[PDB]
Amino acid sequence: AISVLEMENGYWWCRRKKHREGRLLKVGTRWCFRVEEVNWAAWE
Amino acid sequence: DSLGNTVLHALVMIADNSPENSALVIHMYDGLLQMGARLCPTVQLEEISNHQGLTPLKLAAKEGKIEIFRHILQREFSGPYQPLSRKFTEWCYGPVRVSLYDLSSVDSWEKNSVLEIIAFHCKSPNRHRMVVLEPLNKLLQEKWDRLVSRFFFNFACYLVYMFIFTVVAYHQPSFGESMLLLGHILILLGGIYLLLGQLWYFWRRRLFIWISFMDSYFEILFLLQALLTVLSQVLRFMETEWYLPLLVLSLVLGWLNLLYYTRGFQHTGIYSVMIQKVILRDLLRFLLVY
Amino acid sequence: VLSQVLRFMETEWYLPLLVLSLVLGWLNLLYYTRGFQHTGIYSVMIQKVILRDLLRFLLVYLVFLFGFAVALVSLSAPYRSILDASLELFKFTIGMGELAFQEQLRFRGVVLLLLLAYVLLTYVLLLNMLIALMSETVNHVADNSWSIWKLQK
Amino acid sequence: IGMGELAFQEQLRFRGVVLLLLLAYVLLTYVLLLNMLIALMSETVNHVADNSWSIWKLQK
Amino acid sequence: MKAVLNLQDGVNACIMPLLQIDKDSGNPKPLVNAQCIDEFYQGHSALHIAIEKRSLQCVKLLVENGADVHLRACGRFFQKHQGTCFYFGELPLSLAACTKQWDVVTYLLENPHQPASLEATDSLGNTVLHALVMIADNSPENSALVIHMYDGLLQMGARLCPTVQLEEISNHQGLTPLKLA
Repeated sequence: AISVLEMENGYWWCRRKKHREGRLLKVGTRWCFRVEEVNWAAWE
Repeated sequence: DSLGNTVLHALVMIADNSPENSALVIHMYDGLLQMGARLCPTVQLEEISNHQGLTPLKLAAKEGKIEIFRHILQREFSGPYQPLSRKFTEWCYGPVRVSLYDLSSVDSWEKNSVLEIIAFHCKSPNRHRMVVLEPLNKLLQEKWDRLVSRFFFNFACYLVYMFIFTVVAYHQPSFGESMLLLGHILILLGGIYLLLGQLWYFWRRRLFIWISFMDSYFEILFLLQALLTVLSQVLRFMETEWYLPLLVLSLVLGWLNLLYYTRGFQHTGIYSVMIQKVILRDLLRFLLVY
Repeated sequence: VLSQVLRFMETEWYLPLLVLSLVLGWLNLLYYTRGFQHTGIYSVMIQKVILRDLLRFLLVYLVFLFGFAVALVSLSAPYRSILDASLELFKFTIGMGELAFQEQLRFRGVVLLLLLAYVLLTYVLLLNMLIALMSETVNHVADNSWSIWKLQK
Repeated sequence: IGMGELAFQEQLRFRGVVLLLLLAYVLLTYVLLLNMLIALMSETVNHVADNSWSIWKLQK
Repeated sequence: MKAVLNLQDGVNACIMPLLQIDKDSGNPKPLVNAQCIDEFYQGHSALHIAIEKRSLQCVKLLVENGADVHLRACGRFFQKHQGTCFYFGELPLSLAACTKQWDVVTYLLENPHQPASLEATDSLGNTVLHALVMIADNSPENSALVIHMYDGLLQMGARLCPTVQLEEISNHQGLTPLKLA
């Protein structure tokens, strides 16, 4: 994670842009990140 | 509050990882949030700034409180209190439980995010326990799988630079002359580049973690190696007699620096922490002996 | 095979590869033994022993002493390819030492900083990546050793 | 021991008669030594319990 | 497709005007079955949607005068493009078996309107037993489900068609359920 943040910052000579994760999926009257979960033991 | 806190901040600070008071903390937090919604629904209680510019979530991340932090990170509710939630299940298919998490903890277009606070500004021993929660874990995996190419490209560039350094500095007299001159030019340029990059790194990361000693010694080693490299290279120009040994020190130090690019790239990472720990014992080691 | 067929040409380069083959062969002898009868448990250990123990050869000994070879090459023709300073290494780290003050040499550092950092760092690294081996071997033993031994059988 | 007889040897091919001794021999020796240490470690943390008292009584 | 997601099954009982007049009158294409060919919700049809919910009457009505049972769910020719990341076998019978629908699979196997072959293959080459194998996992909870459905399907296949060896059915990679497991 520390390395990922450091490279995400970018080089000194060039300033790299950013790439936001997720899209504005509104769930009501909001940036979100989806994940697919599988858990047999969760439900019984 | 005189310190800048509020009710939720105070609930965060007095919290602890013990389970006796965890039920108290989460129950009172949820109750206060619901009552605040009912009385004054026009105010964002979660988005209240401390005197250090922190929120209850950021404060919980910084102070090392994990149980309250996890609950705040995955808050669902039901009924009239739907908008006061951060985890929305779209549809359920037995075990298939596709869900959506909210991202107020993303570094991108958010200065002073939760990820930075966990990585840099956190001092707790639980900092490695807070990067396995589902939203942070999946976000980190998705972000790391994108930039492996840059990591390996930098690895290859460093490897070829070290090969050139070894070959050029090897055949020291103590059109071969042109080849050695060009090699020395390349080595001095690379040393200058490494010095400037490391200097920018330390200038940007001024506040450290505590003093930036137990976690960022590889950058110090890189700075030292390039510093001795440029020092010996510029001292050889004057034909001063100190250049010859120190130069190869740089060289040997470089072959230690190559261990950083490896040892942590894929299914190989659990080598480094022990090497970080072995330097701890030197506190009295040097003193008591000799 | 390459060394023997090169020896036919009466070239100075046949000797290394040949003897290299020899040492490699005495490594290959470890396969027939150590996994023949009630002895695969001792084989498996940490990562088939040798697979995890090779981190001393290709990390801190071969590619690392390449650096000290370059050093003693540049720590003054005999200095031609690699042959000049290999014997210097071989007689300096675990041999004798003779280096005094000469015309523009500064022996202070070659034998006072280089020879006094090499052995130190090597010992420090081998101790901690021995700590590693015991830490990984306190676990993993479990009972899976019997299963993996049966698998290789 | 590895000391003393390691100087310049007259008329030897110096490319493969010396890049195998410190490169492989000490590697193998320390590897075997640490393997035996690991074995002792294995029969040390486990298979120890408190049976040493019983074995001492058996010897007595 | 969008009229089944509701509950109480209070709409399917009155879809007869949609069924007749529209059908058998200049529609060589699928009658009402269609295929829903797109990226999101790739493939699928009315039968799969009906099997999705714990409903049997709608399944009966659909199969009485509707689509064939041998209709692939994902379909298409690109296996890397599917509407959902759950792999069940791409068949209504496979979907019913994988979801522990005893009554649904019982009705599907024997019904005098459109029998379903227990040996029907899949676009990838799998069958019902292969599908049970792939969706299986080492967790104890679903292991019992998979093993019991496997035994029940094997017994039903022996009772219905004892002249075919279900176990010795090769995949597209030349594998059997035992070899695949």
